[PDB]
Order: sequence, then structure tokens, then C-alpha cells
Amino acid sequence: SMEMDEKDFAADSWSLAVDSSFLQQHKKEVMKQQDVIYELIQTELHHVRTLKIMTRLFRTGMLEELHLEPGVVQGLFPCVDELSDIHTRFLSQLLERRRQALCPGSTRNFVIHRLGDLLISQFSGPSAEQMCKTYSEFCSRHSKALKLYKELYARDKRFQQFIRKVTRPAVLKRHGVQECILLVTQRITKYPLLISRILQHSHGIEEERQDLTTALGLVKELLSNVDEGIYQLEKGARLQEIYNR
Amino acid sequence: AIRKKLVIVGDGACGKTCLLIVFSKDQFPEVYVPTVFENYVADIEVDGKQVELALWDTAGQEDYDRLRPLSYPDTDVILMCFSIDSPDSLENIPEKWTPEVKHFCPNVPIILVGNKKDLRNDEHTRRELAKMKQEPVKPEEGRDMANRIGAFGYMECSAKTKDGVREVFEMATRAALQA
Ligand SMILES: c1n[nH]c(-c2nccs2)n1
Repeated sequence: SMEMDEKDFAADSWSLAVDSSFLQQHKKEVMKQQDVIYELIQTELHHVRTLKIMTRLFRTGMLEELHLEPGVVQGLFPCVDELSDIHTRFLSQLLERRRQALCPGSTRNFVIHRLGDLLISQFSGPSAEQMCKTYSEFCSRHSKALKLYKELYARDKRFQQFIRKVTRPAVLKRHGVQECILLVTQRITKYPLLISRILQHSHGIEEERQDLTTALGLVKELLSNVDEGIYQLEKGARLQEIYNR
Repeated sequence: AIRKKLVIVGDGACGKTCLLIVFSKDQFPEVYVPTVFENYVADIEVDGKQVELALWDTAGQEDYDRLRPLSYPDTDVILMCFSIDSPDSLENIPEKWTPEVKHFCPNVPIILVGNKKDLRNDEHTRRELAKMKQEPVKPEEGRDMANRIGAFGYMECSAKTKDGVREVFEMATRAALQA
């Protein structure tokens, strides 16, 4: 991630990110709402960073240093560019809402009052169709990606050296190839938990409570559609195994 | 330092997310309790052996039967959680979770963990449960369920006070290292 955003999201909470003199100006219920919105944006920034490790560090490094057979890099990182496009756009909208809310003369003091509408937009229309199509494809290729990775790590010397080299730094401790794939698969099921807790502290403005209630319903519809469209692809599995499922 | 993978399973209200957060920070959050847990790699030394233990939560995956099993590949130890303030979470252990974990994680050790043990002698908890003709899970009821499901062992902890938390993860590491 870029330094500006890392520093803006370095604190453990919104209450520790803002100036203490600004924090004292708000009601307890507003602080609780803002701490959960801050967790949503902070975890989205980390999720976009996970996708950049996959595209820039792993995928690009394999294309430029290794001699893998055609279709091997795509098999290891299915839909990574589409996933990166979905979440970089969503992150941009979240950070723009925070930017507009900043007090003049401050780069850290803000309150986001209107998150619901942004969530309805992200989880409806063409963007929800693209998230559904992309996650149904990615999650159906999850098992195949893990098996392909294990085969290459155990049989290809240059691939093993590459992985050991690029995952050596301490900042990559939680982000090996398989770990990135599971971080991405688990991301979509974190949204209802975060949205429901934001909703719990958003009763102050009835239109906001209504918007978050609609957004939560849309996220659950998306998850149900993705879950119903998954079937693990298996390299080598015969047609008979498939039509007899 | 060998790498091992741990996954925690159980009902939405079993306290699994809180347990992972408290262990990974070695502290119950004083300012903000996070809603979610991404992942973590804990450095643990148990009985003279150094291990890198990757931690994963299944929170949010309970209603999605095709997304949820994606968390299981290559798991080395399972923590199967229930809340001591909820006899209903204990009843779902042999019903749903055990046959699922034995299917996707064959021969992987399972540790049955009773969470929120601080609530066993909490007056508000005892008054609330008595309205539905219930009581906090007794330690022997936990042991019997663990024996019944063929768990590697039975343990209890409180993420609130941290008691038993270190012990749970050190024992999980020992189970992950076994043949
Ligand atoms: C056999 N026991 N449990 C299962 C499951 N399949 C999908 C989600 S749980 N198969």
C-alpha cells in the first residue's frame, strides 16, 4: 500500500487515529459507529494489498524470472486482475468518502455519516454481477490452484528458490501463495459481520439505518448466489465423474 | 521452525474470533475489539520444538456450505469451539461440525474447547439461561462430549481474562506435531 493510506490506517481504531481533542467532541454512539467503519476500510486496504502481492510480487515475478509451461501462471492465480479491479475501485470510493469528510486543516479528523448508499451501489447492479461472476469462478478454481502450487514447489527447483526468495522478508510472513488465496476467498464472508455491527450503531439517522439494512440484504444475496455457483474444478477428473456428481 | 496450520470451527456465538484475537495480540483489546480476524502466523515453542502456527477463523462462513470447506485444505489441527454460556452451541458439536470436520480433515486431531469459562459463575448468565430451562455447561459435560466425538483432548479458556488461552494454543501445536 502507499505510505499516505498506510499512515492514515496505522492506528488500531478510529478513536486512536483522530486527534484526542476531536474525539472528545463526539457522542459515544458516534465513536462506536466510526470505529467499525474504520475497521471495514482498514481491512479493505489490507485486502487490496493482498491482491497486489499476488499480481505484482508472485504472478509478475514468475512471468519475468521463471520458465513455466503456458497456462501455469493463470492456474496458480485465477481471476487476480478482475479481483484487483473490483476491490481497487471499492477502496477508491471508501477513501474518497473519508477524504471529503476531513475537517479543513486536518489530514486525520473526519466522521463518515453516509456509508449505506456506497454499500448499496457496490452490492447492486453491474458491480454486484461482476463480483458474483468473479468470485464464483475464483472459488471454483481454489482447489486446483493449491494443488498446482504444491506440485511446482515439490518438483521445480527454480520455482522453490523463487518462492523462498520473495517470501523471505518479515512483511510477507502471513502472505505466502496459499495464504493469499484463502485470505481472498474469506474476504467476501467478512462483509456481513462488519455491516451488521455498523448498522447496530447507525440508528441515529433513520435513512442511514434503512440504507445499511438494504446493503446487508444485498451482500447476503451476493454470498448466497456465489455459494450456489461453486463446484471445485479438478484437473484430470473425467466427464463421467462430473455428470455423475 | 516448521509451518503448521490451525483452523477454528464452531457456531457464530462460540467466541472463536475473540479467542484468535486475544492469543495473537497476547492481550484482550482495551480500546476496540475487532469484528473480524484476517490471519496470523504465531511463533510458538512447545516442549523444545519451534513452530510457525498459521491461524484461521471460519466466522462468516457458517451459512455457506460450499465456501466454508475452502478453509480446510492442509489443516494440521482443528480447534472445535462451543461457549460455556450456551448449551445450544455444545449440542451442535456432534450434530453438524464433527461429521463435517472428519470428512474434509480426515485423521486431523480435534481439540474440543469450552470458551467463556468466566461466565460459568456469572449471575446474569445463570438468570438468563434459567428462563429457557438451561444452565452453564459443566466441565464434565464438556469432557463427555470430547470423549464421544473422539477429540484429541478437552480444554477450557476465557478470552476475557486470558486464563487457559496460551495452554490451548501450545497443546494445539503439540497435536499438530504428532504422527
Ligand atoms: C460429508 N459430511 N459433511 C459434508 C459436507 N459437505 C459440505 C458441507 S459439509 N459431507
